Amino acid sequence: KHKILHRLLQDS
Amino acid sequence: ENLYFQGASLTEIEHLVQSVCKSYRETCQLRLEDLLRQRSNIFSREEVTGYQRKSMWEMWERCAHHLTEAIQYVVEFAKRLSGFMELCQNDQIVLLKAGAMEVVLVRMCRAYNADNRTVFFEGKYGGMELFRALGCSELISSIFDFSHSLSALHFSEDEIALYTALVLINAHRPGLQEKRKVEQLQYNLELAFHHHLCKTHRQSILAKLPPKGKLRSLCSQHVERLQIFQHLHPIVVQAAFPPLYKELFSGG
Ligand SMILES: Nc1csc(N2CCCCC2)n1
Repeated sequence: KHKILHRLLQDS
Repeated sequence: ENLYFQGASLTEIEHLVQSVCKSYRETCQLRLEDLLRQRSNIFSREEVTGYQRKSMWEMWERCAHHLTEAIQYVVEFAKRLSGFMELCQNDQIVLLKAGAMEVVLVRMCRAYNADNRTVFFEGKYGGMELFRALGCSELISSIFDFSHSLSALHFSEDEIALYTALVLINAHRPGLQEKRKVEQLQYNLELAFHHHLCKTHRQSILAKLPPKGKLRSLCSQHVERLQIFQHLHPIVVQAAFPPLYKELFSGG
């Protein structure tokens, strides 16, 4: 199972 | 928290119009001019055969990777979108999981040439025969027919910008915690979009736009054909498919 969306949304 | 979560004035609606058209321009992946400046660089019969000769798993990998890259710009558009970042993380994920593919399918009509029925794929323009090795002919003709329909509307970048914000900001997505907060943002973007169509004398395309069931059917067909490929090549998905793609279309 993966969770890359949480990272993309946080990464600024 | 955010202005667009309450009733906005005509002035505020005007700033939302420029905000959305701005956020879109910064995240469009390819400029419209670059895409129109290639309509003549078509794949040769030899190159088309080359794609057709590729295995099913290789064709799926190439396509999943291209889908993932296009989705990544859609995530950026979402982040730069007015009000999206003021929503909770649950709702941000809900909206992106349901809306990302639908945005890519809309954005895609720019990369499609209605004159020769070709799409800009890997550097050149090729017809739907290029994707014959995928083994999902109904899905490919459905995605081409949809882009052919949107191409007939003669969208401006601003219109694509405004409409793609609406496709994403959908208060009817199952699993939304702050449903009323998404309802107000959707209303303000509907106002923003309809204001521009009014101001540009383009309100006639409103009746010519596709139903929300059409974007759903295409997304569901994609998940269906992915489940079929996954059953045939489980390791290819597990080992060679991008994690963002798996997260959006296989739930991990
Ligand atoms: N994963 C997946 C399934 S269909 C697809 N497309 C087909 C149209 C061109 C880009 C890639 N990707």
